Amino acid sequence: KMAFTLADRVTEEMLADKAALVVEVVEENYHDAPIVGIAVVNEHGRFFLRPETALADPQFVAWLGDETKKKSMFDSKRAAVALKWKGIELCGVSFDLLLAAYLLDPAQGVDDVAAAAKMKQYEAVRPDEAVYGKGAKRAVPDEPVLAEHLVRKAAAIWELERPFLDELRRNEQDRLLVELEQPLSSILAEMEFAGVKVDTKRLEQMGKELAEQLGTVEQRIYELAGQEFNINSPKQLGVILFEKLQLPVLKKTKTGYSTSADVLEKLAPYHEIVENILHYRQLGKLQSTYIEGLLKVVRPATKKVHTIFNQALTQTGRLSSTEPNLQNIPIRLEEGRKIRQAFVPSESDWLIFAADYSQIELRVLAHIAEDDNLMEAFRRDLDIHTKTAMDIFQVSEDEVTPNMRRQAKAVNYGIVYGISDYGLAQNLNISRKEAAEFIERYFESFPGVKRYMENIVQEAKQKGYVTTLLHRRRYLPDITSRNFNVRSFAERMAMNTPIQGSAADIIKKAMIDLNARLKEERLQAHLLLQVHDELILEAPKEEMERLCRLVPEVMEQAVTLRVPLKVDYHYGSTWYDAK
DNA sequence: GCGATCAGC
DNA sequence: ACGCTGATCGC
Ligand SMILES: Nc1nc(=O)c2ncn([C@H]3C[C@H](N)[C@@H](COP(=O)(O)OP(=O)(O)OP(=O)(O)O)O3)c2[nH]1
Ligand SMILES: [Ca+2]
Repeated sequence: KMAFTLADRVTEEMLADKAALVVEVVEENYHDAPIVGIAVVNEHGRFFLRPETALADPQFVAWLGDETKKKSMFDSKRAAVALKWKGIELCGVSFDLLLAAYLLDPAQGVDDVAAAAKMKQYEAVRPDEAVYGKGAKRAVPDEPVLAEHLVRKAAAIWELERPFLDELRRNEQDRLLVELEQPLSSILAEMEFAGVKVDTKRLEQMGKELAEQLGTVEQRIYELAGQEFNINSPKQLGVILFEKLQLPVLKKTKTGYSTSADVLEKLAPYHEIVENILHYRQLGKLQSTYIEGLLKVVRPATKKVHTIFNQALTQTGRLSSTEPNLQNIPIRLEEGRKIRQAFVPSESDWLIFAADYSQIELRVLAHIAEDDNLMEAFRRDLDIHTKTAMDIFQVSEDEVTPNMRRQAKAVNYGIVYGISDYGLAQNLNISRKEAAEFIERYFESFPGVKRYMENIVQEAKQKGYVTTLLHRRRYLPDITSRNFNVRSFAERMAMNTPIQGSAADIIKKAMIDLNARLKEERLQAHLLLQVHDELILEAPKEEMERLCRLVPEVMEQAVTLRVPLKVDYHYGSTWYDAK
């Protein structure tokens, strides 16, 4: 139906200085994945190229790497990384339809060209699922079917760039796309392709020692329960605890008794088996997710793991990290924190450098709410979690433990994000009147925060959405829902999204600024990971002293707020030691 | 596949 | 009955 040239060779008219480009990678994980076809649409026509002809053509490779030849794409990071695995550099991406649709409305869940095209009543293209299938039936179709699908995707991108840019302009988001998300996409592509080196011998020895400790705790549980059972079975466990041992039923799920960690903590005074259960799960969590699961995805020839940072997924603008998730490696408990000893620099005599913001979301809140007391607190560089811990667990600053501060952090962030007296009472194991009066005291000390809570909800009802500092957007249609519970969830999103999202905006700009400074200084230091408010790098030891001065300054100066931004930093021979 | 659960931010 | 995620597991 749609006309195009099924090209046997690369011609000069395929290499214009503006074009829609499709470099199709069907496998969900695009690391070291096959490129199944290429399509180009420009002023001269529409073209399909087999990858073996295009990617071995010296003129096509040069065109791909020429920053002055502008390309419009969908999910350009997927193409850039897959091309890096083919030894080919992609430059000149000036428009990414995936990131443009994400900024316009993250709730659409746009994951292919067809979904983005439907936002502008363009339907001359099929969904990728319709072409490739699902599950064990997923397959690359016959070449004429594949070629037309890629051509139609490129033609869609070619037609949709201007209407998408027009609406982004109206939303004050065109700079958010062109100067933040698209430059970040190339940085993430470099981070993903570089990967993180894994000490595979240390990890396997940890796995062997962990299997022995799992057996000891497992036998102890059976000894305490009288019999043997599947401890990981939600049914069988609830039978032992709440039917055989007759422990109180504090909480139910849609499927039966709840055995979540908070419930098990409250059942500790009744039977010592529940503390062994918690220890068992924590060991099994490390074994299944952070030892076995990590070894599954290590590339054996390089001992590197290559995560994928999903840049167009979260509703607040944060990133997510998949296969493996390198944003939830344990750190709170020492037994789990040792996992980070297996994350090592990719070269000898290099080191891991870690730098994280201190209380960025509360500092963002102070700036946005213009709360006099909260701004004064951060202008003094007060540790507000520690101050809250002093005020919760009635001690002084020298007596605050890591656990008390860990718990005070959830109260500081819980309160500002609409925790109820019920939720606060359940978290601190205190009476509900006491939690209600603590929340009341909090908002009397910070009345500007309370005003912002009320104002941002009214702003959301009037405009239909909320925004971040760099004009990210999230629509909240449920904010005017007649169902109280549905409306309450939307109101807490209006409270939280501008703050979490602004913190995501700030660290994203910090990564762009940092990347530019690193190249300016001609340093070998490069980014490895982002963990929401935290940047992880590796570099030669000869660069550590310069990095200690460069990285915190870049992160602290990414934006200028009414309060200072504060960055802590550490380095060491492993990720574990970088703290 | 989903809901529970738990690791992080 | 604070927010945002992803992986694993048993059902
Ligand atoms: N609703 C909500 N509940 C939370 O329990 C919670 N936890 C962390 N976050 C957000 C706010 C932090 N600003 C940001 C960095 O998460 P982070 O752990 O580093 O918090 P913070 O910097 O203050 O403590 P720190 O000084 O030891 O570094 O992630 C949360 N939001
Ligand atoms: Ca932090």
